[PDB]
Amino acid sequence: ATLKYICAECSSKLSLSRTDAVRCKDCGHRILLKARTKRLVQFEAR
Amino acid sequence: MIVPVRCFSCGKVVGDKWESYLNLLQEDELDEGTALSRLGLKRYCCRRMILTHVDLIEKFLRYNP
Amino acid sequence: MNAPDRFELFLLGEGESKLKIDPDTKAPNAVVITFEKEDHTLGNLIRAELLNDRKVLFAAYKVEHPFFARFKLRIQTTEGYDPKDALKNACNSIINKLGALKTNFETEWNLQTL
Amino acid sequence: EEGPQVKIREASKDNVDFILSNVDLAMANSLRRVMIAEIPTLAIDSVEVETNTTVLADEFIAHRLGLIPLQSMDIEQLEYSRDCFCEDHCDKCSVVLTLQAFGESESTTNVYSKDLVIVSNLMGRNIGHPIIQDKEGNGVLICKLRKGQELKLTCVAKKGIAKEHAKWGPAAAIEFEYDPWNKLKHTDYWYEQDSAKEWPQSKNCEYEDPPNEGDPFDYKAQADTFYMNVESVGSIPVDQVVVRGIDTLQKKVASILLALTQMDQD
Amino acid sequence: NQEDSMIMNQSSIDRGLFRSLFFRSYMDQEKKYGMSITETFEKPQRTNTLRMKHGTYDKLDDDGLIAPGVRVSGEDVIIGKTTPISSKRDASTPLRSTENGIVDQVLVTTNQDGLKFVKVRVRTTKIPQIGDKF
Ligand SMILES: [Zn+2]
Ligand SMILES: [Zn+2]
Ligand SMILES: [Zn+2]
Repeated sequence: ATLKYICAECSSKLSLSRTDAVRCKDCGHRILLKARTKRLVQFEAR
Repeated sequence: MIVPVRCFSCGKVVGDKWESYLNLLQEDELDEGTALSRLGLKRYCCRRMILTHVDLIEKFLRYNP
Repeated sequence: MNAPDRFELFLLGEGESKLKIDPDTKAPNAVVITFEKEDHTLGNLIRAELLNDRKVLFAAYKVEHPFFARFKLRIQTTEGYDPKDALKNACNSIINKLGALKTNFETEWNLQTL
Repeated sequence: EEGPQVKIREASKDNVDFILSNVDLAMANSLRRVMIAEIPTLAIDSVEVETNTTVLADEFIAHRLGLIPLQSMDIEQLEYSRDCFCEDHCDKCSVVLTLQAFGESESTTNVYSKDLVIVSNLMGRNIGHPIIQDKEGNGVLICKLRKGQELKLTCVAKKGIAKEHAKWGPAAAIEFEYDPWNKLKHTDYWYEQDSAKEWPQSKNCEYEDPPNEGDPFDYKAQADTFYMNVESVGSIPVDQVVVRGIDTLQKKVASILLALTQMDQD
Repeated sequence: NQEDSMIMNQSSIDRGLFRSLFFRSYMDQEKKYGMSITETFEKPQRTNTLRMKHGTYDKLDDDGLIAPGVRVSGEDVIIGKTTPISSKRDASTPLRSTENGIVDQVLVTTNQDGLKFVKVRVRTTKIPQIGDKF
């Protein structure tokens, strides 16, 4: 459970905190995403 | 990108007809005008929906994540 | 953004009657019915049926502006006849005509084998 | 039989060709209008998205889900949530649909209207079934997924009319014609040399007598006899588009009679 | 449809005619002002933070960002930032007041010299309205 940030390329989840090192575990690439809110979003189908 | 469900002008479901149209062309070699008509798309509003579609989704799928 | 809610077309407003019957000043035995949350669908239908009534002297409807679903219908009848009654009869005639139309379609449909 | 009369020409699951005689054009039209706009249908109205790894936007998908036709046979025994007494929705007023899809296949994984599942209690009424007219039995293609592409969402379908949204439109195009020979002089034919040669003859010309030039203009003549074709989308069967259309317009008129009735009290 | 105006089939518009996606991207840096002064990504507290935006800060997680998926609206705070000077002033980024939508994606990065900076994408669907040009 919980995936604070995701990786841009390899798509491996990261879950890191403040001052942990902005990088991925295996691949180098400092890109990294955010992963959707667990507060489910509802839309009108119009 | 991705076949429209329902023709904009009259709202005849056109969502089901996509693969069927693409099939009547490769597998049946049939010309576009007959395939559309086979699929019962008679009004030009409905015809334009399929005939002029660009299924960009298929390119979009080519990217990994 | 400045777009009104779609139900505003059919759903009556807070304290807003379907009908508002106001009397015409300019002409004797003439009235003006404002139909809220209604369109041509009903207006032109009623107007055309009142035209069939012999005792009806004047009948016309107008949708004053398209942003609003309402129409004013003006009814003028011969002296002694009431325009509300004229509207009542035309309304009834329409229903009875539609009743037969349904019955006739139903009978004809049941005969089909497809 | 009585007043206006019908004479069906052709029938199917999807089309009704007929002739409406002994009617006012105003009535023929008012019915035509109602069929397009005021007949109630069930259609997806709220889409809660749990997961979407697709190439498409949450709302892009959401929009499509509304345009997917749902079984609205027993639509009449379902309440409009607005009129219903709950907090948001319930069984008495809605149909809950579920959609979970995933790219297990190396090949492109497709998401169809068939992949929708009813989760709400139907009260044993013909409602909310995604309409499948598709030969292969798939229905509407909602989405395409690749590998780790997941789509997990929930749909709340509600009773509504085409006036609110065109998704609740049970009818496709409604064909409507009268006087295939312009006997009524209701159109002035634009031409270059001959209007008869230049303008194509209607199908319905066969169902009416040609005017015969050696006759004066019938001014007294009025418009009765209407050649129509009602096309269904699926939600309601073709016949019921006509019947429910006749009934809606009838109910619509009754409301006026009733309104006048309540006004008489004061 | 007089003088270069046109009528649209509202029925067709519902069916998806001329709709479009819209993505705006908001950016923000965590700047370093010399030996001591450093901006911070966080959810500002209204007691120790000056000149707060009247907009709401509730949609911010404690890292000072909205998680992607939350629906936003006018004047709401996408990115929380403070520029400590002394306790600290509010340097936050609010969504444009004339717009709204749902957050599409939010990415955190460092640049050429390693300043933490964050990009936020916001998605709306624009459905053909009245003054809309074609
Ligand atoms: Zn990586
Ligand atoms: Zn069409
Ligand atoms: Zn309910």
